[PDB]
Amino acid sequence: GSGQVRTIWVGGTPEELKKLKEEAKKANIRVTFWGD
Repeated sequence: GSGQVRTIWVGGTPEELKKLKEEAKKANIRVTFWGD
């Protein structure tokens, strides 16, 4: 079921650490950043 809340599996790219952290701040959505 689609919705605002979602989850990530990024390997801690500096760009994704910027953009998706902004989405976490902007939309309260889950973020978790692996040192993959």
